[PDB]
Amino acid sequence: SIAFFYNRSGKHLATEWNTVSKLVMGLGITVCIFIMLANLLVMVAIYVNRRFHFPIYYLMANLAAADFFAGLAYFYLMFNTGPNTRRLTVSTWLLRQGLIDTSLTASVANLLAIAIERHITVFRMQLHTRMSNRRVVVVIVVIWTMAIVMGAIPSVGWNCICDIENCSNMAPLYSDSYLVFWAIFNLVTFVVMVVLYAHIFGYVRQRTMRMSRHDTMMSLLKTVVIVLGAFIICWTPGLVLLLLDVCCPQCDVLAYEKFFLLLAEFNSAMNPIIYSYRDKEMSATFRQILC
Amino acid sequence: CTLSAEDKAAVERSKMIDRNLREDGEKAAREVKLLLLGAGESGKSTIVKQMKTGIVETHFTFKDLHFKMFDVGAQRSERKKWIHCFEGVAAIIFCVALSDYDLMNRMHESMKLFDSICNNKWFTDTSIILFLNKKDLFEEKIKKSPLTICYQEYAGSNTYEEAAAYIQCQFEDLNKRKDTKEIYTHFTCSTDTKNVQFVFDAVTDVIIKNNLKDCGLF
Amino acid sequence: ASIAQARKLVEQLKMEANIDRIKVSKAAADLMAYCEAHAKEDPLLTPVPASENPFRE
Amino acid sequence: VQLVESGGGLVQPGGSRKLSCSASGFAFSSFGMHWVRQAPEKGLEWVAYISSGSGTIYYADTVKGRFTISRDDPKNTLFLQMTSLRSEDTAMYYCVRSIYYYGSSPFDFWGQGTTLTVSSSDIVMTQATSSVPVTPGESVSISCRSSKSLLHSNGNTYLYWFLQRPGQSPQLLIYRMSNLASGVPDRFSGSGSGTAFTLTISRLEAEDVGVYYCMQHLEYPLTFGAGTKLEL
Amino acid sequence: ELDQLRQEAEQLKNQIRDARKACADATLSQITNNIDPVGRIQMRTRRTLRGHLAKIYAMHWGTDSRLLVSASQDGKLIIWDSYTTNKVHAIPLRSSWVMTCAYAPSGNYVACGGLDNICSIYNLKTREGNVRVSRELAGHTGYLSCCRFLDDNQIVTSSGDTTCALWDIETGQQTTTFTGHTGDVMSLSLAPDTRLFVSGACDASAKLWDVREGMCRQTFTGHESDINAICFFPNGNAFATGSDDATCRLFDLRADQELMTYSHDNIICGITSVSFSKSGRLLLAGYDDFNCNVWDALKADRAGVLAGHDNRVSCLGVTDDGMAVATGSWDSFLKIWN
Ligand SMILES: CCCCCCCC/C=C\CCCCCCCC(=O)OC[C@@H](O)COP(=O)(O)O
Repeated sequence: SIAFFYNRSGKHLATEWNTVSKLVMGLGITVCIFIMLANLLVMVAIYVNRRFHFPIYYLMANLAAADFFAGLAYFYLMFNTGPNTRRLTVSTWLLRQGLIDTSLTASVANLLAIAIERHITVFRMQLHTRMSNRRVVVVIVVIWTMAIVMGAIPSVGWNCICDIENCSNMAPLYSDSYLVFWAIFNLVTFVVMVVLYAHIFGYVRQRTMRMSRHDTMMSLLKTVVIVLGAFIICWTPGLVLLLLDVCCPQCDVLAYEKFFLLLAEFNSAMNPIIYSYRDKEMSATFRQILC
Repeated sequence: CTLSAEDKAAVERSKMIDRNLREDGEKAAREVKLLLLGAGESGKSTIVKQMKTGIVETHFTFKDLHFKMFDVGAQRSERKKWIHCFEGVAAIIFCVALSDYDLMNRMHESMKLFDSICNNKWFTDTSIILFLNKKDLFEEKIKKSPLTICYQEYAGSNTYEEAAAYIQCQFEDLNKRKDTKEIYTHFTCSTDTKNVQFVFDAVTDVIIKNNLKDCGLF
Repeated sequence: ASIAQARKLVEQLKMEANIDRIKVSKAAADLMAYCEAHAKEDPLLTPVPASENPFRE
Repeated sequence: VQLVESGGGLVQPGGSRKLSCSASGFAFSSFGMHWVRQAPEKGLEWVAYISSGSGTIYYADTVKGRFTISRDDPKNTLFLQMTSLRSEDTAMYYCVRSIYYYGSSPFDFWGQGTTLTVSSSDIVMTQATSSVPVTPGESVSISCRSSKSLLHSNGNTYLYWFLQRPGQSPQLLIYRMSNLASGVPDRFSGSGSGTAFTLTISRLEAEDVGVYYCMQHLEYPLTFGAGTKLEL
Repeated sequence: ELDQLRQEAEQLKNQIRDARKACADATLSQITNNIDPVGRIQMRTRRTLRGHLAKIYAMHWGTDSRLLVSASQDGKLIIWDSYTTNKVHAIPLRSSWVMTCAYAPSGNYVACGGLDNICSIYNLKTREGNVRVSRELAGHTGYLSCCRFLDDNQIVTSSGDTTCALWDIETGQQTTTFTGHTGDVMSLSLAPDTRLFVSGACDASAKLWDVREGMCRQTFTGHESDINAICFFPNGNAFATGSDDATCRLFDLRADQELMTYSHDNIICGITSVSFSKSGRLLLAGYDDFNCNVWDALKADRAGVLAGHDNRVSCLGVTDDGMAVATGSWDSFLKIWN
């Protein structure tokens, strides 16, 4: 049965087409299409173009693959929620929430891996460095290693089914310790994102201001802010809920999580945009596909 | 396997050579290649004498960045058949004598050389470090002889600061690609030391603006 | 170089014009005869079987 | 080009003795070194093979495990460490250089070796000819027998022909079926096919006499022929 | 006076052209009619040599048709075992600015030359295990564009000093110097009988020289731009050129003129290297459009492309037995096509 955990944690069974249920599916089907179509376009355009076969652009394709899984998980989750959530068992419900947990850890780890790669291919002091393809394939199979392991630890391992006394009211079958650790992980990632994107800007600003008085700031500060403001407006509302349900009894409501999950995965929709819009070659590559 | 006891060791020799070539290519990739150019007898040897027949390759170390400069002006051949060897150079260190604006004109010949190398197809995306040197002779030549005696197209007076900066703006104006490459122009004399610092400071801007272009950052 | 260069190219040209020439019909047929005589011993021309091909594996 | 092997001598049974080679005069760091032993009455017998850069290391099945080999590329020095010297290790251990590429001549230069004395699957290489008498100026074609065919899929027959002149280190003559070594006269000519192998001389002088050794290189371990002592 | 000498050169060139066009009884393209075309034949890559880390400018096959040598700008002269993709040797050049390399017909020696105006001759089969310089052939006042081994002791170099020169390895000095070529000479190709050689320069003119006599026997003109490469027909009485004018022209020694212009309207890049397959039925031309066009040398059509290169193809050459063709390129890759 599935109402065992929903009622204990305080959630409500939308057995019919509730007005909120059509609304969260109303903006969800449009977002799911946008996540799937745009990211698949990035994957296709990178693959069919031989100029893009570079170690950094693979992490932009792998991020699109991870976001494509985020759209697929959300599309499967939307068809599994609303009036369809009551006809679930314990095992297949963990296959729903575990599919959306590994869909976003794959997206966030891919997002961090680009910020890690950008800190690598900026501080190098060579005009052309040999394209060692083994440093990103190792990372890609480590991104999915972190995605699969952490996205299936609730499936097999860390759960509140064994310890009912600590069950999150937002996810009734997920332990509060796991939600603390998972929110810490994205706090860890975004802090490293800010550190790695401020050392990039601090290195470029200091080194290119020597030759200013013998324009790459406002074209880089804007880039750094967008790739850091997207993760702070579309992932911190999601992360603040993961800490609002911990060390706060009867805290806020559960109506936030349906809207916040949309924006917590809207980052996966703007990821093919905020990472593949400065490239005039790739923007024109998209234009050539549509003609 | 179907490998003999000697084909196994011939493969081992090939594998061990690759370790030596990778080590040789990783060392050669950290050497900054600079193509020294400019008209002859235009202070070119001045910007080489501070540190360390066809190519006179010069290697100088500055701030833990191994440079390698190719004084190629002794070739005296058709440059269209060997200038493609210098793809991937960090910068072109162009050297133009400021005093040679009237000695059939050296400046016109030097300006024509800047056109031929800034608009070259092989150097469409590499920077140029223009060295307007010998200002000391340029200062005495401007005061003794006005620029209007050889150049009637100049509008400014025969001062120093505005005359030198005029040649600077008249030399970064022939770049048909004003955004793909940047001419980093320096003013130097014989009693100068910051010229080697300018080359190191310019290529750091070249490396970074290539590094930012690598990971889609700028 | 007013006289030495001009006379050297003139002497080079006058000795080059004395070279005996053969009509192309003889010279072009001899070029075709070389390919016809060595057609079988040209692995890139006709793809030889992979048994004696040494670049297979 | 020389290989001055050091060490060796009278060793008590059950002990250890470090054999060293002071290679010099060549690019030792790209040479796959060897060690070849020789009993005072018997023929040659291969000991070990360390490739360049201390890579793949092989040993004879007789002394595998208790023999450990090493090389010093910066010092151009080759070592052979052996422990528990039995009564069968009273052999003269020669040191050989060998490089392996296409057209290379392995086993071309042999060191003078060191003398050891102690207190007291494989391809078979046999040559039934021994103590062969012949006059100088004639033609002699000694033969060597192999267990199986040494001809490979690529077409290289890894049979080796040496020449241990009396009182001197072995010298390579033919490093393949018929590939004549560099530095030897053109009179030598190895031949044969498949299993049967022979080495032919057009005319023999008073110098090219001694004991000729045949050796396979198809696979490890490497086995030598018996003593084929040409007599004058 | 000076007026007569210019008039004499003008009238002699007209006298050469008057006799040249008179001997043009029939073009080779028109003669090669009612013959079986080679057809579109695909020559897929068999081995990819993946050791170079910079733009390859030259390659050469050993006469055993298995050994290969190649030069690039990483300061390396890699010797390939093309059968097994094995590095037989790797020679660190003191001057990484090389635009040519050569393999001796015997196989003991390998040459290289370039922007340092020096032909370095390397001894492969030494008693020591390394490859060392035999004699550096300094004496050229321009970039060394091509070099070809005549014997183990003779090699004629095409230089950027507008002159070619036959050398002597034992003495290190030019036995003869080939002058009279305006514009720098960019490539040369020795004859199969090793008696004559041609040379292509930036005057768009290919000149046949007598090696022993030191005299320019013949001049071939017709290219519109500078010639980057040249290659003798295997018969030795003809050769095909490769120029920046984006066409390959086949010049016959006896006919003393053009035979065909291997030109395509869809191709505008300049040929960097030219190599004749055995029997001369196929011409392997290394173009600058990231591709090699295999030209049926007896017709005006193309026998196919091979492509497979991520940068401009700078060197290619078939084997001495015709087994395969290796096409080096600026992407630091050598591919053995068969
Ligand atoms: C709600 C957004 C939280 C922010 C975290 C990113 C999205 C979730 C992915 C990984 C974090 C660990 C799992 C948290 C699960 C939070 C709840 C959720 O994502 O769906 C529950 C609910 O709405 C769906 O409605 P029902 O199908 O009726 O239960």
